[PDB]
Amino acid sequence: ETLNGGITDMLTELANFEKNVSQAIHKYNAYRKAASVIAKYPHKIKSGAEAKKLPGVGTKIAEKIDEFLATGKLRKLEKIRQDDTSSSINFLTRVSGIGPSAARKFVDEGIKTLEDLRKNEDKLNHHQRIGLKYFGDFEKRIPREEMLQMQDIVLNEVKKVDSEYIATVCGSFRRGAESSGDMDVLLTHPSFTSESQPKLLHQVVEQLQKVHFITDTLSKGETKFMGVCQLPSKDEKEYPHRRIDIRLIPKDQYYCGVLYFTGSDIFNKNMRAHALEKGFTINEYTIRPLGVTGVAGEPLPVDSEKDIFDYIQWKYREPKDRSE
DNA sequence: CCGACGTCGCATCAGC
DNA sequence: GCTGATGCGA
DNA sequence: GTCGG
Ligand SMILES: Cc1cn([C@H]2C[C@H](O)[C@@H](COP(=O)(O)NP(=O)(O)OP(=O)(O)O)O2)c(=O)[nH]c1=O
Ligand SMILES: [Mg+2]
Ligand SMILES: [Mg+2]
Ligand code: NA
Ligand code: NA
Repeated sequence: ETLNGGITDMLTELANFEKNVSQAIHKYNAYRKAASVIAKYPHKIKSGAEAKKLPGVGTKIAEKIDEFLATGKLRKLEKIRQDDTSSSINFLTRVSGIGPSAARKFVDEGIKTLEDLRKNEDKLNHHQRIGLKYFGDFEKRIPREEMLQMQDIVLNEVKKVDSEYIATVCGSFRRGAESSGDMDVLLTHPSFTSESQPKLLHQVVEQLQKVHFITDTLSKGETKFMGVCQLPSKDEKEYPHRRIDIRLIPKDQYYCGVLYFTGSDIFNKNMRAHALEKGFTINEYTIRPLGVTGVAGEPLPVDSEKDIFDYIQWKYREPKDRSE
């Protein structure tokens, strides 16, 4: 459970400062990877040396663990926690649309809190204003029961627009999780293929707006929608606003997309690793046979999830068991 | 020693 | 005004 | 920061 919580909390804090303040994205992923492998380690760690055996834990982190075990803290982490500039930069990045660079410029000109952002609207782009407005809501998870109600609305409205649409809610929801961070909707239509309107996505977004399910828009192109939605108010407390993505994908790429965006991260590259072990390369869009040469062949037809499993020596697995 | 470390759509900026 | 670069999220 | 060619 929280067997090494102090250690993994420490490493996660370190990770965020690397990304958000130091702008060192690879150190960010290094720390997270370290925190991940430790989180799954089934023993209360006794030394940095014990930890270093794990893939992703090196000399520096082994050292930091030693300091944490001896003193209950890290001098460097304590110090940066207390730094007004650095802690403010790291905090502002919690607002969707504010990345490390925007957070930096804000703190440079004295803008450090949500309140400061509130009285400085004209310095905010469209995404950032939405991120600010739903700061709290965007940090809540979504009970699976609300996700089902959300799914009810999306499948109904999609079919209403055109009964030949195919939509699938992917991500942690499809894997059967008890809660979700967002709603990932994948969309296709038999008239849409790789060698094939901009309206296929627009019409679906517009209908979800008409019935007031979709409430705001972060981005909307011809293939990808990123926005905000909310279940109707049950004389009751209103539901939090939620993040929803809608992806339009060609029919011949749809099920690679569904497999991909169902995950999990770790599960899927085990699956990709195993796939190439046999001369097939899997990506988001396609699956493709390698030659003796290493040259990829032309992409192969896929018409179900299970299809890809059959191309590559694997019995189809339920979404329910796809953590790894 | 020292380069890789994931990738890509969309919004918006920077250069011309 | 057009094209490529950058910031961002996931 | 860690790994590995
Ligand atoms: C965006 C993205 C997603 N994925 C897979 C893994 C995730 O399980 C799945 C959906 O992405 P997610 O919404 O970022 N994470 P999640 O849906 O699994 O969990 P959550 O409840 O949204 O937090 O897509 C990748 O493997 N590479 C990616 O770049
Ligand atoms: Mg998700
Ligand atoms: Mg997502
Ligand atoms: Na090691
Ligand atoms: Na942010």
